[PDB]
Amino acid sequence: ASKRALVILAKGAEEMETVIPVDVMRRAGIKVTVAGLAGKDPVQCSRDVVICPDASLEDAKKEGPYDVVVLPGGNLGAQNLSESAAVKEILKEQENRKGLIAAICAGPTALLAHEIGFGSKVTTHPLAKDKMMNGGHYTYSENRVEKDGLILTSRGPGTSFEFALAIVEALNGKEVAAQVKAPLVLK
Amino acid sequence: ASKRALVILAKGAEEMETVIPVDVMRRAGIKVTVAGLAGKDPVQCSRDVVICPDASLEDAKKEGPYDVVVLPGGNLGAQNLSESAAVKEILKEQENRKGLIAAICAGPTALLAHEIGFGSKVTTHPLAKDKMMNGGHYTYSENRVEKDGLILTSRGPGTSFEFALAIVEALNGKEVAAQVKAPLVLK
Repeated sequence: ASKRALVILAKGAEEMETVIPVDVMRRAGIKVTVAGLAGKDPVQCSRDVVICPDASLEDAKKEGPYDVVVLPGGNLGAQNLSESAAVKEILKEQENRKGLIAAICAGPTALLAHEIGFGSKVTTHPLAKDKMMNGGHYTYSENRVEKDGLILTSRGPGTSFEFALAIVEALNGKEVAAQVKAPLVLK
Repeated sequence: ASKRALVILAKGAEEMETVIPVDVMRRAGIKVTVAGLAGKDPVQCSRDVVICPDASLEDAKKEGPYDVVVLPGGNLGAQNLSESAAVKEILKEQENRKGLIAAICAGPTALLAHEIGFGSKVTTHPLAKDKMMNGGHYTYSENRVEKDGLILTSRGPGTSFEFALAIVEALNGKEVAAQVKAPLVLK
């Protein structure tokens, strides 16, 4: 049976960090739902790319649970995720069921806001380190992708392919990740 | 004055190869227009990401000319570009005015269809080589980004950041490209 991913898409999300994981995960045969935080309407991303979600977050929740919940970055997008009670509930439930949570760039700071994954090793965009580290609840890493059990984090647009393939490996295994990687022409 | 880019977005385009150049070019202060080949309506990309264009191609043409015309890949998207009389006209006019044309993955095969840039060195996705090389009108390269004067080509999703930064360098210079690159966290 196919694995399933929930990608939560908020206004101000980094569109590269949204699309690269969605696309790579679909290449891996994962069933991905792009869920709009605010509803079903199109979402204006950080650099003004406009993406139409597959469903509202409200509706997508009803169709869970998911094998991974993915949080793109972009500061404003991450702040919207951090302020959402709906996201808090989704992430708490995911953590409670021992499911993977993956977050990139500023995205991990929503884990902090929602008190998710404390005691894990994490990375973030360099500029988001101090926010993420407020209180010392995580241990910081400068790895391009960090995985400490069920908390998977990464740094920026330029680590998005590595982030997405790490999610693929975690869900579908190393061989599928390698097969998906080769046609991408990564260095 | 700001440089301007036209990104032509067709059904079946590779969404990573669309969004990465749009986003990186906007980071560089280029004024980018995402133009829908088919009209103003949302565009279903190859891996089902749905992007709302800024304008129809018809309307965007009226607002030219552009410093660069960018052709994403995705086989079906590239075929739609190759079949469009509108695209033929845009690309012929761009070539006639000695403006940059940039194409990635299967995107360069639309240059072949429209008889653009013959006698240039080009690259493509490896799987698109034979299509691009039908007739021997170009010289093939395996460089991740190839630039032969005003024809700039690249290979795949995994070369999209290098492609976009090459466009930035060509329009705005090396220093701007370097400044835009650093916050991306590329390897």
